Amino acid sequence: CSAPCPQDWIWHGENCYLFSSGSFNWEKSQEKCLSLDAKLLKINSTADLDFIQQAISYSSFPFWMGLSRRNPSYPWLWEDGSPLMPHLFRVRGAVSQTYPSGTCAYIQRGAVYAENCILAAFSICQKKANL
Amino acid sequence: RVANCSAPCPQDWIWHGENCYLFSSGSFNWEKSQEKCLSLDAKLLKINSTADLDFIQQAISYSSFPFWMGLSRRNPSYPWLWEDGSPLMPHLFRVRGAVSQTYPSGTCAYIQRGAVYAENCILAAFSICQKKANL
Repeated sequence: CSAPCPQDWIWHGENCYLFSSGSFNWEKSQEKCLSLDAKLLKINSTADLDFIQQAISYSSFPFWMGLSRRNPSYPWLWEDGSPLMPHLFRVRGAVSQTYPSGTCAYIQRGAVYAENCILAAFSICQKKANL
Repeated sequence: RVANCSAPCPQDWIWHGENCYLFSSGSFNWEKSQEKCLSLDAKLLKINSTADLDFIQQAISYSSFPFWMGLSRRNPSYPWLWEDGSPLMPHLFRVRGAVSQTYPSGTCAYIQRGAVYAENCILAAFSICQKKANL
């Protein structure tokens, strides 16, 4: 019998969540979550969103999530290739620009924003809880 | 019903070492913060070991907010005491700031950016609850 999640992670529902130790571009953030046998945050419901905002309520830092698109002609997709479900959140910020390395989304102050993927931000990683 | 595999800590809490921690999601005065922890059969944060301090320092490094702990001083002529009635030891930190007789309900301690400060207990801050992990 093992714990649902490792020490320092937050156990919520079927998953475990962790804030990254550092601030890096999106690709490096993706790599760092993978190294923890995890992936960047994927929001499947408004319950997920509300839990995340509860958890980052005390931070003003922007946190990358696993949502990105190459440019505005591409829909937003999660790392696993699934789409952003409707009625979860409206992505604001830099949504009309095209960046050499794509556009990625981060959550900050309870909202989701588009930004150049080459910029640095902390991130939230998640993995399945051992239940 | 005896559990088949009891988790060290409940959902939404963070497990570190011997304890479980619950970070608030809003700012409230000390009494309300204390009540919240008590309602969960827990208590406000008590930093009693270097492990506790290191964990809290890292967890709050993502924040500029103040977090109430379970340490208070009734007034200047009384000592700092944890909720469990034990005294504040001098090993981990000193409480910086003012302890005023003009405060209506005593002086309370919060941790912010790693340092611990005194403040009027009726002001609002985030807080951290703590209880023993089921190991």
